[PDB]
Amino acid sequence: HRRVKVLLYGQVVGELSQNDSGFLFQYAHDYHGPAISISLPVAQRQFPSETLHPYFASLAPEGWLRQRYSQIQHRDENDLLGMLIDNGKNLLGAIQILPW
Amino acid sequence: HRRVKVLLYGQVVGELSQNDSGFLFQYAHDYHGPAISISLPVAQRQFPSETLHPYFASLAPEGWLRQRYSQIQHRDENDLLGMLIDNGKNLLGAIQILPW
Amino acid sequence: ANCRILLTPLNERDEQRGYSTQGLKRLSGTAKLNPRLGFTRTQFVQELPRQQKGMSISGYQPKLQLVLDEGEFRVVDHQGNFILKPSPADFPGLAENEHATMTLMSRLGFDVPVHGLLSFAPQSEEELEYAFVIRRYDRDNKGLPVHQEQLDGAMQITDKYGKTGNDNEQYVSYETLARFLVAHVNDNIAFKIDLFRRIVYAWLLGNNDMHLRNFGLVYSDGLTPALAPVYQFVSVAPYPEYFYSNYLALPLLTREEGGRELAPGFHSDYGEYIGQDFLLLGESMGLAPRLLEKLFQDIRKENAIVMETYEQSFMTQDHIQAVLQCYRHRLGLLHHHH
Amino acid sequence: ANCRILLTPLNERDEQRGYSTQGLKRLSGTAKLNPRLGFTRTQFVQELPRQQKGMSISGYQPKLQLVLDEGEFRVVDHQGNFILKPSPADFPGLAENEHATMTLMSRLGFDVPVHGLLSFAPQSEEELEYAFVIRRYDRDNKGLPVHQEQLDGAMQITDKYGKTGNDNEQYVSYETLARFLVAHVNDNIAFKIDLFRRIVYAWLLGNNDMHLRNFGLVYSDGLTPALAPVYQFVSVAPYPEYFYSNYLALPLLTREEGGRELAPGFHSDYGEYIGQDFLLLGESMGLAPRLLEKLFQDIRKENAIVMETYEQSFMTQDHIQAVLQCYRHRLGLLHHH
Amino acid sequence: PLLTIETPRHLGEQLNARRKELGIDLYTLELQTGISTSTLKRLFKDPEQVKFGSVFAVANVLGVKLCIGE
Amino acid sequence: PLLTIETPRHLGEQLNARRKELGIDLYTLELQTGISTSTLKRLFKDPEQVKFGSVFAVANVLGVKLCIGE
Repeated sequence: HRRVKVLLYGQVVGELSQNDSGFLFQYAHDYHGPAISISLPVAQRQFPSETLHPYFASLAPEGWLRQRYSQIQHRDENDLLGMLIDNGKNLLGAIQILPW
Repeated sequence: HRRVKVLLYGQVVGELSQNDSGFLFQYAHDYHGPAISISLPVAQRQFPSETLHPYFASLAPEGWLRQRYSQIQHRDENDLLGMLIDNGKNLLGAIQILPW
Repeated sequence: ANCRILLTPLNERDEQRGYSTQGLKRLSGTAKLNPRLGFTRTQFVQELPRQQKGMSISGYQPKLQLVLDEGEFRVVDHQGNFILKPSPADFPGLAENEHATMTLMSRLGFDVPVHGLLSFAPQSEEELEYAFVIRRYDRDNKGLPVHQEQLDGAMQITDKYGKTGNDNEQYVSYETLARFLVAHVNDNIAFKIDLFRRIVYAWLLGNNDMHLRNFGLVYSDGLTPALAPVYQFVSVAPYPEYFYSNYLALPLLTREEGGRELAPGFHSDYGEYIGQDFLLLGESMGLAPRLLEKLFQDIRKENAIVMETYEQSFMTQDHIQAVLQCYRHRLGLLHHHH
Repeated sequence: ANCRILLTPLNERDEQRGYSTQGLKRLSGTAKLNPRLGFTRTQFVQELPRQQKGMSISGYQPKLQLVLDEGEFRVVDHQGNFILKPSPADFPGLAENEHATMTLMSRLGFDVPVHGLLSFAPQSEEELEYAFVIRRYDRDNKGLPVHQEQLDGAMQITDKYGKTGNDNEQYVSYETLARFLVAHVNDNIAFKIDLFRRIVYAWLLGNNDMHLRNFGLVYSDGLTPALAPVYQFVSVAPYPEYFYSNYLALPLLTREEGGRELAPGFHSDYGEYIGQDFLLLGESMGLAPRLLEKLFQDIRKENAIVMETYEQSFMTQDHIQAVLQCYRHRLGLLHHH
Repeated sequence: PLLTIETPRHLGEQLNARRKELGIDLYTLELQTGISTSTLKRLFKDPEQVKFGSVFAVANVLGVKLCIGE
Repeated sequence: PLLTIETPRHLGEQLNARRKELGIDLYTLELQTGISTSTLKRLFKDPEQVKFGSVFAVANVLGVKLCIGE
């Protein structure tokens, strides 16, 4: 469905993938830096889930900011939960969501 | 007047050479394991000295075992790194002295 | 009279400007900041339709991203250093509400980002409109990104209120939130006391919207995370339809998770949270009883600050009065303990 | 009637064999071990001519490398698991001396490798010749090499005795050596007592050749080193010239290095090392005075074991008579603080 | 991130420094832990004569972990 | 090889375990450290009421190092 790069402090730490059964977040086997979230420890490396990992869902903005973005950009309200790619560069902290 | 190799636990640690002015012991740049002696820390890596390093000098035998080699072969102690090679496979510990 | 940044009384010099130099310094770091923005509200804030109702009042609040160019505030669309919060169209004076509450939290010794009131450029000789501005905490002195993360994602909770089933019930509590926090930050008594006072003051001041995304983790000291500063503290007391929805955003005690059980204060004749309920909260975080007795006494003696800060704030007098019965009523309930 | 491995009495079932089943088990790990070697002395020990005259007794001892092939010993030329030390030609009965001493050390509780006396196959109906065998300590359970080092190399000292100056004086001492050891092994009290007792017992038993090459560091449990087991422990009392050469191999106290100062006992009427000299050694190691008193009391109680082990050993008597003379003398000196 | 305690005094100065960097005063520690303020002052000077349980209690309140090695 | 002390009883249990693997009896510890045997049996089960200096002394005479982390 979709495949996107995940990067922390400007350097890519892993990749977020989406297929038919669900999503898969993956740390690059050569990354041994800090974990992007305490929900996603670096030691586990691979992260499967049918629904979007609660960390990634929570980086999307809501409220007035979700309304102004969705009145002009028609994304699939739920099936495409990757509204993060459109907002990837305006995320809180040191994390960026960038297309391949 | 040889360039002889040292072997600890079966893996090359470095090599001991004899030049014109003196001797030089070289922990291989990729070695980050235990040191073959507390007189020879891994951190220093390079070890030049006028005389035979006190470690290797003590690795050579001295009693009835040395007089055996001094009876058949008898180089009159002219090759200081070159008496260890006569028993390089008869040393105490996990250390071996092997040419090239 | 009072400073639009610090709420402290202005001197003759700074009276006409409306801002003290000591407050302009706290906000910008320079004494010649211009807090009179060079753009109108309708210039950047689009008038969005009211989507449904009965949500959180913050779900209607616009947010603008600001940067400090010299002593001038400038609107950017990418990562900035400030967040500007106008009053929502349906809730006039909300920006003055956050400023009063946030200034109070700062005066009570909590970790609060620098903040204040700025004025929109007018259209034609009308009432000056003010908005809330605040420095982002995910920035350092050099303005370099510091990593952070909100609590709902950390605890892997898919809703900020913990309504994670179709009961509509809440399934995560402030007791459970604190237990999760000490598991991943450093459990010094200083951290626990600050956290316990954050929850008590959210209740005291009428902040029934301290949900899981108004908590944050900052990754400054390498691997060790720390609790983020206080942000998004507003008093809901002036707005009754929202104020009687909940006493707090989340259940207080883990025994109430999902509605299985009631807090002792609800079984008492007072019918709401009382002093006993917050003892059981702190007594679950490891705070010794003699310390909790002292912590309650310090909250009583801080009532002079709470009265003073709100009464001298820039809110409507009807709004200030609403907040001060909420505070005075609930502060009394702190006595019903043991 | 005494065991050629343990020096304990044999039990009728073992008397004719000459080796107890307990001892054969302890040495080999199997109870079906053949302590009667299948080769003669001259088959593998080739005596070299002249040797020297000023060498220490250890320098004349031959060393054969042995391995255990199906309960039978076989001489290998490189890397064995056992070492066979026959008596040197000029010092008959030395193997029985080392066996007697190292058995005593083991009985006193020191860490000693398993050892014993093996006999060579006869040549022509002569009395059987017995030699000293000992298990190598630089091997683990599966016979895999374990790293070790001698102290002369670790301390970067160029001479076994520390004769490293522009004169004939010694510049390393037992005090200085013990301070080096605690700097590089685990500083626990149990180690400090053992090392202190090794030094006191080398003096008591007449081992005046415990030099820096007779101390070892074993790198077993990770990077942290441990003191190597007791080895090369022979009593020099039967040989008067070698014995009257030195009281010990090294000076006892650091103040003695370079001949700069004398040990307190040298100024006394006894003119040798006495108890107060060994107290000062222990003090420098960090041993409490109350402890050293008890440590000395234990050593007095152990003369029963010292008399017994040597008396039931296989040394020549006039040699046993010599050791007990030196021992009783120096054990008497321990009382003088 | 590990510091070897050389002396009992070394531990007291490390804890007292940690306490001051967190902003905790002696009266807060007395209420949380129950060790008197006069004994807390001795703890941060030289805890050689303080009950080990009191030293361990204070270290937990300050977020300090206590480990042993060899 | 690092082990975080959970309770004072934990430290007492480890030190007594260390003591036995070294073959050291209590009387030797009393002679070396000056701590009475009764106080040593106390320390090795629960050192909660034992002076910190004695626990630190017994750890050193046994070759145990004390560390602190955060």
